Amino acid sequence: QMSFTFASPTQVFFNSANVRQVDVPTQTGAFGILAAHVPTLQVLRPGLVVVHAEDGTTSKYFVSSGSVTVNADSSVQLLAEEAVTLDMLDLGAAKANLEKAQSELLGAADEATRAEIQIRIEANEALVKAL
Amino acid sequence: DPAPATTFAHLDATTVLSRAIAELGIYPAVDPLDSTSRIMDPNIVGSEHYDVARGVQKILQDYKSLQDIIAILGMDELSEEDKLTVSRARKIQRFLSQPFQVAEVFTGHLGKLVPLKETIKGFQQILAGEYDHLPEQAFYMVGPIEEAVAKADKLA
Amino acid sequence: DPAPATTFAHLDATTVLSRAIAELGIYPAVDPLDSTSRIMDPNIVGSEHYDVARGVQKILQDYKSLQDIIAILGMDELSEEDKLTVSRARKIQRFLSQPFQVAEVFTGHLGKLVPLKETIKGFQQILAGEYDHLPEQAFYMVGPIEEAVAKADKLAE
Amino acid sequence: DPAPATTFAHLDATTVLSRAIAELGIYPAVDPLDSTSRIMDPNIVGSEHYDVARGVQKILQDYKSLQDIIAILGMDELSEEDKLTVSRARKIQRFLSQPFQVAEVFTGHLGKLVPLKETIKGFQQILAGEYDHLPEQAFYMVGPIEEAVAKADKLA
Amino acid sequence: ATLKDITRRLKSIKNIQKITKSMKMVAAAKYARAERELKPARVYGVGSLALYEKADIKTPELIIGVSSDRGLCGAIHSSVAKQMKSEAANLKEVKIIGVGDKIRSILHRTHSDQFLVTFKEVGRRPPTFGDASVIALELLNSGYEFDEGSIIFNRFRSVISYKTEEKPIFSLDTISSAESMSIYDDIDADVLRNYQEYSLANIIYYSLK
Amino acid sequence: KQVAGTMKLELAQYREVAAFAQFGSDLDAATQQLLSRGVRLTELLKQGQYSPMAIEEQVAVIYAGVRGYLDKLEPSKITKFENAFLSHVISQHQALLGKIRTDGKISEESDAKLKEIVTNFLAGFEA
Amino acid sequence: KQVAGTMKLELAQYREVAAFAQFGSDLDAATQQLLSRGVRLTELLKQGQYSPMAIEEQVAVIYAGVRGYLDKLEPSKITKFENAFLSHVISQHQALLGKIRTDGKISEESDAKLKEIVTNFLAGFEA
Amino acid sequence: KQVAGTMKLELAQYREVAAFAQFGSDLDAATQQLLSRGVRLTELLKQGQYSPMAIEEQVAVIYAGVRGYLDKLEPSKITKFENAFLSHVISQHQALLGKIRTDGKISEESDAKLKEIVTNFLAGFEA
Amino acid sequence: VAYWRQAGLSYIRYSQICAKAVRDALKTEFKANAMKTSGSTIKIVKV
Ligand SMILES: *N(C(=O)NC1CCCCC1)C1CCCCC1
Repeated sequence: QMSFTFASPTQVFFNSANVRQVDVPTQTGAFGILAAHVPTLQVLRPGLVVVHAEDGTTSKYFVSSGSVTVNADSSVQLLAEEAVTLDMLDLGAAKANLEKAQSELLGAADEATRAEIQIRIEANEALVKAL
Repeated sequence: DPAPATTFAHLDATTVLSRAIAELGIYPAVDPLDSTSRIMDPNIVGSEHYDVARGVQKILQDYKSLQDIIAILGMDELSEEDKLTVSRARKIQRFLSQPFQVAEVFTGHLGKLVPLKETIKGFQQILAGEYDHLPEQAFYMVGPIEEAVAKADKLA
Repeated sequence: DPAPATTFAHLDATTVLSRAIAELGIYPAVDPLDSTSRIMDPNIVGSEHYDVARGVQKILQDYKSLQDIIAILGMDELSEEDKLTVSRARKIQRFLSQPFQVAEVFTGHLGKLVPLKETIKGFQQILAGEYDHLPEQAFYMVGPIEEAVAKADKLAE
Repeated sequence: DPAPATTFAHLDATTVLSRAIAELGIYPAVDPLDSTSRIMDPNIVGSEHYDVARGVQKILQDYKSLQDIIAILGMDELSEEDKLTVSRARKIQRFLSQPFQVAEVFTGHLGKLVPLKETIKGFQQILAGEYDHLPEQAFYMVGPIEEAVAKADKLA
Repeated sequence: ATLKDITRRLKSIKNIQKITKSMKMVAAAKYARAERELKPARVYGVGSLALYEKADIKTPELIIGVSSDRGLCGAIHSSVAKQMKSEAANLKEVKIIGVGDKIRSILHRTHSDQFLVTFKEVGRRPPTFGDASVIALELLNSGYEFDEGSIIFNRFRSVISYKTEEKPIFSLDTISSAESMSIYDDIDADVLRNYQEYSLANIIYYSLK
Repeated sequence: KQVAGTMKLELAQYREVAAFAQFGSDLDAATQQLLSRGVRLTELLKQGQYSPMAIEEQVAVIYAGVRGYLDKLEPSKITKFENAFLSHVISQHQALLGKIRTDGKISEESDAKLKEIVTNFLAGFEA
Repeated sequence: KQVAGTMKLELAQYREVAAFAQFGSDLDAATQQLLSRGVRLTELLKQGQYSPMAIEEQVAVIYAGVRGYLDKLEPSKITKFENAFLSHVISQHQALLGKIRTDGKISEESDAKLKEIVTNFLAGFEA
Repeated sequence: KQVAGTMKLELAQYREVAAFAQFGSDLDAATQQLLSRGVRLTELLKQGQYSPMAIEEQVAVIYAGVRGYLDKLEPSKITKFENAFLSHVISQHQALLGKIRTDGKISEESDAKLKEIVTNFLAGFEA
Repeated sequence: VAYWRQAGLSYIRYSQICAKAVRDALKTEFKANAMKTSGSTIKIVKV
């Protein structure tokens, strides 16, 4: 049993809940924290969160970024600047959005400007996945 | 002031008529909490009359106390008890309205002379909640409680 | 009081002096909201003279009505414009003071005489905001509006 | 009133009792700012005694000048400095209070008699801030300063 | 006691009462909304703090005060300021930041030559993660390589009580490189850089909420 | 009688809130609208000396404000607006003024006629 | 007259602005200086009983304030300063005091000597 | 004297600024306890007209509130309690009432006996 | 190192962009709350 806490500045999804497993998108792959995993710290990446509840048919969520933490004790906390269920995402828009981004990039020379576009591309792109 | 102070030593009750109430269309424009009577006592008008009266006063008071929480916050937030005391209160304040005969020449509507026992009971039923299934405007400007139930049937 | 009260009716122009104003160092201690003249009419003095006078009276009555409120809730609750009138009102109240020639032994200042046109001009400019950057005391105990500007300079450094 | 107003001229010391003070529970209800003595002179009572009295009256008057702004907004709106004069002032107002022997029969508190040297000292210490950490109530209705601290302890 | 003066006073107090009753209701509305949005915020903010208490952090060898711009709220500002001066004294170099003009006007003069930045437009509209990110950014983009900082704010408890509290900002990416942090391995020296930056915005947001 | 009652009611509503004029930042739309109507109806009650007005003239100016054609105009300009406006309608619109008299009220036609004079005259006045 | 000429009006204005500033309002340099000056002069006019001062002595202590030399001295120190400053000039500057009293004025020479005395004495006092 | 003394003290402590009620579980610990007794004791002092009470009945009901036997009751129930308690003692404990009267004092004997009467009655009282 | 770093960008700034993207990809029925968050009131006072 692990106490899992998952929330955003605005909404809270899990608070010290006994979940069997969680899948989180990190800068370096997609770590799968288990009820008993070695302590670690990681920064998020636009992707998907999977919460294997105590009873099968898991629940899905989408995260833009943030952090995740696994401590000595079996306590884990996932914190996303914004986290929403796929239930509220319009695929049609994302596409329209990935297009524009890849277009601006083609018109940007400024390293910093490009970075801001690149990042946007990555996020919107990641939107296609569960949609 | 000496004048009104001396007069008060002889008054057994008061009838306060106000613009505020007139501007809400409740005629007569009697203030239900400002007007009072020395004989508003169980030993005199009876326990039944007294209890009903005290009930109306309280509900009108409780309604006036909720004006704040409703204004800035929202009506869709009062507790079931409160929400109901707002409906009974408003109905109560309408049932205090009454068309007069003297003004049949100006209103075209027949005046009403409501017998005391009918009055005591009408409000007793509203407080009881026996008419929570009717619209406020059903109790506005009528005589006996029956006339409230009827005005309700109207069309819809 | 019956004596003074029965006297207003025999006059064409009243200059009312107040202790509340004298107490503040404001001389002459004339109450701007209680002095009147039968000739204060646009048709007699011209609408420029009339409007400025009338404008001065309005910004002052407005400050006066404001005073007790801000003395309790502070100034922070006023708008930038509401407090811009508070500061001009105080300036105007100060520009009404004047060093009298006859009063040298009291003010320690050289007496001053201001032409009508200069008065109207000066009060007009303050009302218009053309001096919101000068400090209050620049307007205190001076003649023409130029001396306010010059005092402000003398006050800078 | 002409009676009292004409009497002042005949006294060497005046102890003016105040209704507002008594209602605060402070007895004797002496107004510390409206009570005078033709003997309050450095060359008569000494400069220490003289300075401690002027000091007490000074902080009481400053507190008084504030009370007007406190009446509406309260103490929470005062400068961190005025909060301080308020605090010491209120502790001084209570330290002026004292249980009488002759009132024992109804108060239930042993009466007290504090020696002049003990009175000056106590008031010096409050003015110097030595008890800013003691609660007001510790100073109310006691004799000498030591009783204030002791009481501040029984406050556990 | 002049019927004139008495009337003058009644005049100004009837308005005060009116403006003051208004301000109360507006506040109680702002409060109601704030009390709720605070539920999640705590869990979120307490979460951000879940790493450091769950595992030590000290410091070998920046005071942030949060309040608002508007007064007439009892001792909200004076409290943080009071505790803010206390620290600056007891202390190691000193540098400070005030969010909400009131702090910049109160624990000020005495310590202007002890400022880094100050923030305005705080309190009228409900605070956002977005505002917290501006505060964090503004700091990271500052030349103050703070080794340790504290954040001073008012922790809600009930409509009739709050408590001025302090929270440590071991944001020192350097400090997060101590023994206690040996338990957590597979941590790039610069993955923390992102981790710390983030947890810095979370803590500013929390205090703000 | 057609306009007096309304002006009476709106000024009464303004009086209850008047205290927030210089202390209404967090105001709501409604109470903010009562402030604006009132300050303006108040300006329309100002009047210079020695110039009593015909009844048709009084109602034409009161009607304008009561129907909100001046809610966006700055309060301090209203006096000057009323002055100029009245000369214009007495000069170019005696027909309009004449009907308000004869009909003994402001009809649908008169109302249409008024709205068009005030919205175009106003725009030019604010140029 | 050379030291007190405009002081009465100025102290009146000082008390007015002092009451008004309690409203936390932002204060320009001009009002802050008036407050500073007013609070110091208020202290210099304090006086104990039974020791009336000779006119040249009052002139000397007024001077130190009206000329601005005390604007930076902590207000709670002004009474002690005056007591020491005065015994000083009386002990060692009888000629200066005597000239002011004899001429019934402050000559350019007497003026130049006072400046030298207050600036230096002050510096010592604040040591 | 034996029961009204403590009632006075306690009722005073309650009176020690309790306009603050509105907060319930927000106040301290012993202060919510003062509002506890206070409101209870206050309800005991209510009385109707034309029904003066023997002093012995008075101390019986005041004994109930001053000793704590009402602390767990619902404020709106103290009058129902008092009335029920009194008819119970009048009818079943005349002797006890007789002794308090006749002696004009609550003996340690009568106390212990009174303790039992209220304890049992409170127990069987269906609020 | 990431592309955004070295380019001068920090992580909060990345999270900022990422979080906003997810917003713009919502649907009016949930797009409302977007306003009741992601503010920008704060103002700098640098001296
Ligand atoms: N003095 C005054 O009017 N006489 C002089 C003033 C200087 C110029 C010549 C005439 C006033 C008399 C009344 C008291 C104030 C001075």
